[PDB]
Amino acid sequence: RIPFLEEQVRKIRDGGKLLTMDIHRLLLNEDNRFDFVNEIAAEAKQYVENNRDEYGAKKAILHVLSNRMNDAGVYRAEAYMESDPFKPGPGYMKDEL
Amino acid sequence: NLVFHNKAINGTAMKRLISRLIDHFGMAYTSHILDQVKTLGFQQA
Amino acid sequence: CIKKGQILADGAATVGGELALGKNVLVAYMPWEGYNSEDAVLISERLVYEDIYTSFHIRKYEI
Repeated sequence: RIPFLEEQVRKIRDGGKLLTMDIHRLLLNEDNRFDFVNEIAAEAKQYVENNRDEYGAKKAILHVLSNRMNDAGVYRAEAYMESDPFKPGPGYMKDEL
Repeated sequence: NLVFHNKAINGTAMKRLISRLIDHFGMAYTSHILDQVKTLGFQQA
Repeated sequence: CIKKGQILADGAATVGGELALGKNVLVAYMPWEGYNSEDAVLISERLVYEDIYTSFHIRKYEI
């Protein structure tokens, strides 16, 4: 265990590289990536048709990927959506350089 | 398990190292490795 | 007194009778945190709040 690897893992989780890692892990279990893309698209279409009002700020495709990751034993936030606890107040948005 | 280099690193050496990292760890780890290398390079420059 | 040929007034982009299409600013040649990659310049706010490179542009609309 390296002692000074807290901020790196924190930034990896916050930025969204978890999505890339999960995509690579889910493509390492598929022969043809095009059929995987079509399957994910169909599942996201079913999710959208089931609950329209649920989405709009939460992505159905990210929700499908998070469900597939959670069903594989790896804990992932629902649709990879996280909120900033250190937000100053309403109407204040962070500036990502 | 990575080698330790005590020689000058150049563009061809960097391309070789990136190809070997893509072969060993895959593109997923290589992306983060390349980002960290870019950050360190800019800092030292 | 002014002879036949001397300069009475100075037009735009001209000061003292010589062509002046720019400004003289302090410059350093070094890499800074990637902001200079390829060709790119990192400039200070002094050029902004002192109107060093301010310009006026006039566009016409007619019907």
